[PDB]
Formats: sequence, C-alpha cells, structure tokens
Amino acid sequence: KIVNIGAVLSTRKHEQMFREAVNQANKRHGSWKIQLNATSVTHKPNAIQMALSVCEDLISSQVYAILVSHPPTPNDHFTPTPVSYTAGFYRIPVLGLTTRMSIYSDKSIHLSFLRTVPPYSHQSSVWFEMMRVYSWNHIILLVSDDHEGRAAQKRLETLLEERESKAEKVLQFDPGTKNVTALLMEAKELEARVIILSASEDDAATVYRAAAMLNMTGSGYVWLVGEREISGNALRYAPDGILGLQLINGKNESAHISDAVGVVAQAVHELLEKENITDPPRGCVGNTNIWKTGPLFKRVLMSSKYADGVTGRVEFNEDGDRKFANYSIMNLQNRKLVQVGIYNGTHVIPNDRKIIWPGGETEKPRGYQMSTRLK
Amino acid sequence: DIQMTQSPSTLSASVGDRVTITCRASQSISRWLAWYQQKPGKAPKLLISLASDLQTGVPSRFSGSGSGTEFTLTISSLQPDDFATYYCQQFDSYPLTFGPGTTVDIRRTVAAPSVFIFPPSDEQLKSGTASVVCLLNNFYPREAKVQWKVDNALQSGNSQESVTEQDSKDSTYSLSSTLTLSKADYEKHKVYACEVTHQGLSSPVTKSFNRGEC
Amino acid sequence: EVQLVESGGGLVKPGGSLRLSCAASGFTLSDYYMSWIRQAPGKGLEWISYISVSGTKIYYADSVKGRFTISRDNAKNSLFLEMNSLTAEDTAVYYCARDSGSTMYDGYNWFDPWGQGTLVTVSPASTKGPSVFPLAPSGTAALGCLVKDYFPEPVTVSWNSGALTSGVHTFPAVLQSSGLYSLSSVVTVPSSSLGTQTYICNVNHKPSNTKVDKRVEPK
Amino acid sequence: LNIAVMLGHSHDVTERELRTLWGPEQAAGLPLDVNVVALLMNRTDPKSLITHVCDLMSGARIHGLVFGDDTDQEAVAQMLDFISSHTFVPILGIHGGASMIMADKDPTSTFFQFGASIQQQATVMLKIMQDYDWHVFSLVTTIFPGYREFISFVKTTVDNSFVGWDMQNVITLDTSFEDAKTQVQLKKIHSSVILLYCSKDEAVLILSEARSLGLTGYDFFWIVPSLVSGNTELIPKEFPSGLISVSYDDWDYSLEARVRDGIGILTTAASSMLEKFSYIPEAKASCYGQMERPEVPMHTLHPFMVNVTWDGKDLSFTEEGYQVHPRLVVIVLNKDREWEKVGKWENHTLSLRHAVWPRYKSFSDCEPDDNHLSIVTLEEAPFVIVEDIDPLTETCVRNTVPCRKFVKINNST
Ligand SMILES: *[C@@H]1O[C@H](CO)[C@@H](O[C@@H]2O[C@H](CO)[C@@H](O)[C@H](O)[C@H]2NC(C)=O)[C@H](O)[C@H]1NC(C)=O
Ligand SMILES: *[C@@H]1O[C@H](CO)[C@@H](O[C@@H]2O[C@H](CO)[C@@H](O)[C@H](O)[C@H]2NC(C)=O)[C@H](O)[C@H]1NC(C)=O
Ligand SMILES: *[C@@H]1O[C@H](CO)[C@@H](O)[C@H](O)[C@H]1NC(C)=O
Ligand SMILES: *[C@@H]1O[C@H](CO)[C@@H](O)[C@H](O)[C@H]1NC(C)=O
Repeated sequence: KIVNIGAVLSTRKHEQMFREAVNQANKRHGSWKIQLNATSVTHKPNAIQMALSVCEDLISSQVYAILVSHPPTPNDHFTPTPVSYTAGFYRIPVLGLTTRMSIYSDKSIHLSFLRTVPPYSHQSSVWFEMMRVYSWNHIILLVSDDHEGRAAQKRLETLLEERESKAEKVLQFDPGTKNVTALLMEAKELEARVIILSASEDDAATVYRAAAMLNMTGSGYVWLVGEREISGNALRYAPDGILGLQLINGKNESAHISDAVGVVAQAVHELLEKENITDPPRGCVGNTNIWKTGPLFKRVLMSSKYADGVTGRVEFNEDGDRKFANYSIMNLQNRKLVQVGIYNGTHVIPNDRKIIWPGGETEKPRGYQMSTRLK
Repeated sequence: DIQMTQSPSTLSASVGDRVTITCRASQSISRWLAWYQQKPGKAPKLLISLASDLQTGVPSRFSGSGSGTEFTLTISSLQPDDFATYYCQQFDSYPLTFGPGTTVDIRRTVAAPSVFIFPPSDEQLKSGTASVVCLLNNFYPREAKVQWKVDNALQSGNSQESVTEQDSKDSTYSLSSTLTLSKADYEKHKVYACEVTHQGLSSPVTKSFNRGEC
Repeated sequence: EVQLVESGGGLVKPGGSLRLSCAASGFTLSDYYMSWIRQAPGKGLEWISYISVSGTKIYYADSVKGRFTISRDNAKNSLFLEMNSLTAEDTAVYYCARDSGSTMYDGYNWFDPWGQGTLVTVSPASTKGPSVFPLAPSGTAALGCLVKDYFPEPVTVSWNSGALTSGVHTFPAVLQSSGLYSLSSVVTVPSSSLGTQTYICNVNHKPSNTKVDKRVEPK
Repeated sequence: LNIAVMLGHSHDVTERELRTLWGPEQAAGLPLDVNVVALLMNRTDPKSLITHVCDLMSGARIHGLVFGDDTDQEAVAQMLDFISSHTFVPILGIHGGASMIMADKDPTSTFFQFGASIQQQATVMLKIMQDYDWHVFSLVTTIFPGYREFISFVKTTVDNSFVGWDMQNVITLDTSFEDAKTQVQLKKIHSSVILLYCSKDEAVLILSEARSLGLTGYDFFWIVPSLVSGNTELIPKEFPSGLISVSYDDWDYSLEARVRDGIGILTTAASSMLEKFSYIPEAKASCYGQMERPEVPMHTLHPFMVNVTWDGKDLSFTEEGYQVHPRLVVIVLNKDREWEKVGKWENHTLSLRHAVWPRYKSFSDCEPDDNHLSIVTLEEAPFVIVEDIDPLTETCVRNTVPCRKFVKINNST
C-alpha cells in the first residue's frame, strides 16, 4: 500500500514546496491511511551525473511518478532530457512543470513523457486563432531550422490546411546566422505584409537588428512573434508594435508543482481502484524488464481530469500536453509590455486597451496590398 | 541555511592583470549564485547572474565559472574602476545569505608595519575610563594579526579595532587597536604589551610600557 | 530611469518604531518583487524581508522574524517597511532592491538595481559633546589626538587648521557598546620637528556646535 | 583510434578480434590503429550502460565504440544518443536496441544507426506497390504519435505525380477499435493492398478485427512496416499468412559482418579526420567534473561521415542520421507462418523480385481461389505484342497488362 513519488526540482526551496504540496494532498481530498511518500533530488550540473543520481535515488526508492522541471538557464542546458531518457528505459511517467521545449512532444523519442504546459504547438494554434479573428490571410512564416521550429511550422500548416488555406511561402532560417538580410529581402518582395516568426532569443535579436535597417518596422508590418522573442536581447531589440504572446502562470513553478502533485495523486488512486499494480523495480541495475503497468498508468494520467487546479480545467492531449491553456496576447507600447487579450481556449477576448501597430499607425492595418508590378 | 566562504578575504593585483575570486558554499547549490560589486559608500551592483551569465551594461571582462559547491569569478583585465568589494550570494534556499566578501587592492611593495603603543592620558584616567591604543601604520598586505598582552597574559573580548581605507598616494593601511579596561584593572597591572604579526616582519615585535615612567 | 530611492531613515532610540519608504521610478512596482536588505557596518550583507507581487506571500528573516512589517503600495509605486523593537545590532545601512522572479524563473533574484541606501542608527543617547585626549608619545614620531564619547556623526578633525595634511591618518568612526562613537587622527612628523614646532589639532563637532583644540607636546 | 566494440551473444572475443585485425589490414590504412577492446554484457540497464561507457571513455580514450545489445528495447538507442551527445563519442547502432531508429538526434550528438527510418521503409513499400500492379490503397493507422510523419510522407508522395504510377484515392483512418470504423470506408477504396501503421499489440488487435470482418482472404493484401514484424520468430495467430513486411534482419547479414563494416566506417572516418587538417581528435578527460559548458574545440565527424567509401560496399549517411543505403529487405509471411526473404532493396535503391510471383497464400481460413485463373498466351504478331516497361514516369503498364517471359542464353543450360 506504501507509495513513493519522486521529483526533480530546483534545489531546496522548490523541493520543500513540493513536499508541502504532497503533504497537503495527503491531508486533503483522498486521504487514506498510507497515501504516498515524497522524495526529491536537485538538478545536478553534469547531465550524466544527474541521470545516474536520478537512477540511484529514485528507482531504488520505488517511485511511481517523477516530477521534473526545466530551469531556463541561457548558458547551461539543465534540460529534463537525461531524467526523461532514464525514465524512458522503464515506463515510469514523468511530468514537465515548465518544459517548454517541443522535443518532448514526440513520443517516439521520449516514450513516457507528460507535462502540464503546451510547449509551442498551442502557441502556433493561438497564432492561427488570432489571425482568424483578425482576418489575416497573408502570413510570412519565419521558421528556424530546428526541431521546435519545424514542429511549429508543421502545426501551422496543418491548421491552415483545415480551412483550405496556404501561406505564399515559408522562409527557412538557420540558427546562429548573421546574413539573414537576403531572407528578409525575399520576405519584403512578397504580397504578404504580416510576419510570423519562431526562433530563439539570440536569433530573434539578430533578425530584429537585420530588419531594423531594412524598413521592416513601418506601417502594415504586423508581427505575431512568440514568447522567446519578447525576452532578453530579443526584447531589447524588439521593434515597437510587436503582438507577442505570454503564457499566463507558465513561469510560476509552484502552481505547476501543486497541479502535478494533485494529478499524480488522483491517477494513483484511480490505478489502485482499477486493477492490480506491478511493483516498481527494486533497483535500476540488474533488471531490464519493462514495466507492465507503465502504459496503464500513462493512460490513466493522460485521461485524468483535474478541475480543482489553479488553471481551472486541466486535461492532456493525445501527446501528453496541456490543453486549453491561458495565453496572454502581449503588446509592446513605448518599449513596455502591455497585456491586451487573453486566450482562454478557442476564444480571443481583447480588453479595452487599444492595440498599437509598428509605424505608429492607429487604425488596424491589412495584409492585402496590390503590388501592381506583375512580372 | 547555506554558508559561503570566500578566500582570500583581501587580495591585491595590478591594472591589466587577471584576478581570481573563489567562492565556496557549505552545501551543493548547483549553479544558483550571483556576484555583486560594491564601491565604498555605494550600494552593490549586480555583475554575474547564475554564476556564469553576464549582466547587461557590465564590461565583458567579468566572467564566472564553477558549479555545485565551488565557484570562481574571473576578470580578464583588471582596471582602476574594478577595485571594489565582491560578494557571492546564493538563492538556493531561504534565507538568502551573502558571503563575507572579497576586496581587490593594489599590489605595490611589501611594507614593514609601524607598531606604536601609547599609554592612556591622565585626563582620560581622571574620567574613570582607561583605553590602551596600539598604532599600526604602512603595512602591506592589510591582513595582520593583532593581540593584546597584559602582564604577560592573553586578553580577549574587550578589544576594538579600526582599519582605514587604502590610501590614494602611497596605499598604506592604518590600523588602530583599542583595549578597554577599568580604572581598577588599569591600576592593578603594570605590563601592557601589543604584539603584531605581519608579513613585513620576520618575527613578531613586542613593545610595551611599564607603569611609573610611561 | 530605473532607480530606487530610500527615505525615512534616521536616529531612533532603542525600543522605538521607524518607517522606511522606497521610491520606485522608471518601472511599474506591481511587475516585480521587492526585498529589503541591510548591511551592518564592518560586516556582510543580510537579506531581511521579501514581498510578492500578489501581496499575500510575505517572508521574514529568522533573525528579525516577528519584529518587522513590510507593506507595498502598487498604485503609489512605493515600498514601506515598518521596524519595531530596534536594538543596537539593528544599526545597519538598509537597501531596497528589485528581484527578478517575474521575467526569469522562480527563486531567481540576483537583486538589481540597488538604491543609494539610507543609514539607520540606534543609540540611547541623543547628543553628547566630544572629548579630546592627546596621544602623548612614549626618524619619525607618531603624534595624534584621540576623540572619545561623541555623538552623533560627523566630526571634523584637522591639524594646524588644515595646514598639516601629509601623514595624517584619520581612522574611521567606531560605534561602542554605549552608543558613543570614537575615532583617532594620528599624524607622522619627523623626530627633529618635535618640541621645536608646535602641534595643534582642531576638533570640531557640527551637531554639538563645539570646537575643541588640544595642545600636543612631547612627553 | 582505440576503437571499442560491445556484443550481447554469439561471437564473444576471438571472432571480433580477428575481424578487427582483418579489417584495416585489407587496405593501406593511413591511421595507425593500435588495437581494439571488446566487451560483453547481457543486461542493458541505463546506469550500467552509463558506467560501462564512461569507463571505456576514461581508459583507452574511447575514440568511438560499437554497440551490440540483444534486448529489443528502443530506449537503448535513446540512451546511446544522450551519451554520445553529452560526452562527444561517435557511436554506431547495430542489431538490437540501437538497430531500430525512430528519434531525431540533436545536432550536438555524434550518434548514428544502421537501421532504416520511416521515410525509407515507406519508399520500399511504395516500390513493392509499384510491383505486382497495386495502385489503389487505404491508410489505416493508430493513435501512435510516430506515424503523423508517415501520413505526411504518404500524402506528399501521392502529390508526387511527375513519375511513378497513378495514385488512386487514399483514405486515412485513425481511431479506436469501436464506432464501427474501417468498414465504413473500406468498401470501394480497399480493392488492393491495405497499409497498417500499428504497433505489435495494436496490429494484432486490428488484424483480429479484420479477420472478424470482411478484410481477409485471397482478396486485398496487407503491408506493414518494420516495427510491426519486430520479432521474426514470434508470429501471432492473428497475423494473416498474406502479410507483407519490410525489415532488414540477419537472413543475409550477421553480427560479425555488421561489426566489421561498422569498424571499417569508423576507421575511414578517423582517416578522413586525420588527413583533413592535422590529426585525429582525442576525447575528453572523463565524464565528470565538466563545470564549463560542453564546447567542441575539435571538429565533429559528421562532415567526414556523410560520404564514405569502403571496398565497394560503402555505407554512407545522411544529415538526419540514417544510412543512405540500408539493407531493408522485404519479407512475406509463408503458409507455414514464417518470414521468408523475398526481395532486397539494396541494389542502387531498387527493389528485387526474388523470382516469386504474387502467389496467393491461403489466409486464416482457406477459400476456393477460382478467381485469378491462368491464361497462357503466345506473341504471334498482330494479336499479341510483348513490350518492356518504359523507364519513364510511370515505369509500369499504361494501356497493356502485366506479362511474363523467360530468357535463353545457352542451349545446354
Ligand atoms: C520516504 O521518503 C524519505 C525521504 O526523506 C526516505 O527517507 C530518506 O530520506 C533521505 C533524505 O532525508 C534520503 O537520502 C534517503 O535515501 C531516504 N531513505 C531511503 C531508503 O531512500 C524514506 O526512506 C522513504 N520511505 C520509503 C518507504 O520509501
Ligand atoms: C504561484 O502559484 C501559487 C499556487 O500554487 C499561488 O498561491 C501561493 O502559493 C504559495 C506556495 O506555492 C503560498 O505560500 C501562497 O500563500 C499562495 N498564495 C495564494 C494567494 O494562494 C501563488 O500566489 C502564485 N504566485 C505568483 C507570483 O503568481
Ligand atoms: C551578407 O554580408 C554581410 C555580412 O557578412 C551583410 O552585412 C550583408 O547584408 C549580407 N548580404 C546581403 C546581400 O544582404
Ligand atoms: C474561455 O475558454 C474556456 C475554455 O478553456 C471556456 O470554458 C470559457 O467559456 C471561455 N470563455 C468565454 C467568455 O468564451
């Protein structure tokens, strides 16, 4: 009856907060005589050291679900990749509190991965919904030659093909480049006037600097950039009038930890009440057998519903990603981020604040412009 | 709590040289550490975040390294505006604690300390208070060992020390050690020795005064 | 400009109460987390209090837990800290700084920017006149004048009405356990100049409006 | 230089050492390969794997390794990719866990596999459909996340019409085992082979449902990718005898030959790196204490491994990671329920025939196959005209019908 729940948070403070949340869930709602146990380990600097420490300190402790977060350190990785891969040899589910990378969305790579935050795919979905509600039919899609950029491009193309719509062209971008002026000139030599860009912070800063000298910040150049492009040097070099996106409660790790603990407890209760549970391996060395109840626990977690969380309705997609998240449509006004609209899911409700556009124009621009230079 | 130890407490280097500052934590804090630069009479300013990320508006000469329990701050080229006190602060767990601090000084030459001891004045004695002051002048480095000896006996817990800031012209530090004793204690003792241990002296020099002619 | 201003500091007797006001300029106060950190003279920096954006998560240092109160006014863009049961060890330079847990992840503070700071002094005494005691000597001889039991800061000490500047080592003021400051000013002069040339030290204390000059002679 | 190799069974030490001796000596090998180190282990635990690989990294400087795991766990390849990314050692995937390729390696990694991805297996299946005159097909896939790429690739190939056979109507089905699906669309679009995109258990369930429905017999066939026939010795009774699968295995190759070509590729890459600027790069000190960021002062072997030639059997690699010319044989289940190698997609990226015409094997229940007949015909002149397939666009029949023929060279033979 004794259960243990592992976790990997950012050192002592978040570990203590996770333990407090575990105790609260033990003393609230479903409260049995022997509910579960709380274990945690800090993110080690070396990925190999982190992987071996997770192995030794969690599999030997009979963990059923392990919570892992991704601290956004720019210089270092500190990614959940080693922990996810170590848990992938078995079928122990993991929860990503703030894993914003789109790599984990594919289950071919990460066999058993879950998270409570839509990495970038639902961000592209919000882009599509905003372009639909604002009547945008001319999109210049700038996509980096990386896995997350390709995934975002594929999702946007699939969403556009739903209504039999297709962008004029999708410019490719290589990370770390500095000669993107040719790509920007190609974008300028197009009928479309709105640009959707998805890149890292340094790439966003570089393309902003390149486009500043090409008169790409004038009237009619609508920008629908994402979250990574309105922070750091990207925010510093971001042209005025950017309609950026910011995820509500996506940075507050404590709320995600509490939601993950609640969902894990509910899934454990459902699994125990459903059928028998196979005991987790005593150690992570010696036994190569795959967990038989691993896929069942994954299905229970994915189908689990948590309406008492801080984000209201909490549910998982077929890829183990948060569905119907709260996105805030941010706007840049006088080099300051001004929140305008909130994305509650399949609905966009702008507030009374007026959305400004690049070039200082007050009226809403349009992507429909006739070149009148038909070659 | 988390205890951070910075060694050395003070150091001296010339302009253009590379300065290494070592920060060591009691426990493992991964990479959660920050560096601040504090001028005398001025609030500290952040330099390095996450122990490796350079802050905006900060010269590129500053660069940190290390993770876990040991951290290192490296300056590619020392400059006159870089001479200040540096604190390594961790944000691993509450409460947030700061290190003792490391001050960068100027290396010129080894200076022999000027040890002087002055007996208390009679106008001070008639006021019911007695204080013995030992003078240290022109000593490099500022680090030194000072102890009070009364009647060939160690004295502790009743000493106050004041150290001046590095001089602009000759960069000679000055340290004043004050020993507080009551009138009965001052009049019941005949020997008051001030011993100073410093790198400028091969052996400690003990100079004292005898009651009756001082 | 993103700057912070500390106001409301001063001299408070032990057991009293004081309020500090932190002014936020160049940014919106509701978009960042604030924290008060004090720096004891001759010691390191110690973080004291933390206030969240929502205003419901408040944490105090264990050393000063239950004695301080921190409040914020987002509309006024000002930060107010209430101090109670002030003691001698509470005498420190208080700084209010901006955290970074909003833009960055939770727990990331690396406090920046820092305001100019204010000085808070706790001492039972209100104002006491300085007392000057010459340092009689026992190729240069050390001569100086000792100022003891003076309050409050500052005190101007000069030799020969400012004529004698070279060799003067004015030690920083030191606060005693009785709340009375003290400092020394020693000047190095050649041994030949002793006796033949008169030495006079000008000690002036602005708060007490008292000027004391003490003769210096070899002994 | 000091390459390593690991196995799980079969050849332990002596055969591997003999092959590693014979490999470099067969040609004028510029790099001075001092020796190799061979290991053996049954279990493949992630911690045990990490410790063994780090020990091989410390001693003998690693300089690349060959993995020969025996367990059929796909996470072994993921662990190998992670290790190669975070300690900068080139690793080649061979039979076992590292054989199957389904992940997209990060650019910082130096991990390669000898398996075949979905893209190339799809091309082989489409070549099989080109053969036997199969033009109309339907897509049946599960909710498996690793098949959206398969659906996209099939759709793009359907959109490709400048060459190849005329793509007929295609319907994609992706749902659970209820709602009376499949048979809704499999009425006029399923006349020829139906493609299944499920896992082992999912494919077993789908084929059981098809057996319970009207999707079995001498009629329309089934073609499945490699992972459906993951185990060549485990054939569930639910699998129809007419099933067709494409998966390279040890029918034509062996662990000895695979490790031989792997060490040959590694030696050629090392030679190219050594002859490029100055020398062959060395590995790091160890796998611990890397406080600094994982920089790469040396040059990766990716530019030196994209084009490699070794004794006419060259095994090049693409930017993504999979080899340009995999074996990727096609196997059709037999009436006695065994996987028989009929065809080979190795000859200049072209499929084979194995001299086996599409003999209609009896399905789960035998039926009277009085529907295909047999029509012997002779080419006289005005009534029958025999022509070869035009190597242009369709490369198949346009108005005529598929035919057969024989050849004669020597009267005695
Ligand atoms: C329940 O979890 C606790 C975690 O505190 C386990 O106690 C030990 O805790 C220390 C840290 O304080 C770990 O380093 C040890 O590894 C923990 N023990 C073990 C055996 O792992 C406690 O053992 C756990 N109990 C069960 C039944 O799992
Ligand atoms: C972050 O989310 C939490 C929900 O888990 C919010 O609630 C606070 O949670 C902390 C510990 O996680 C408690 O100490 C506070 O008392 C909680 N406050 C309230 C009002 O419930 C928290 O407010 C959120 N923080 C931010 C900055 O959004
Ligand atoms: C590429 O060359 C330089 C940088 O290498 C850049 O400034 C320039 O704009 C680029 N060329 C063109 C045609 O834009
Ligand atoms: C916002 O979206 C949620 C779905 O996440 C929905 O339940 C709610 O009704 C929506 N609100 C409005 C005002 O449309």
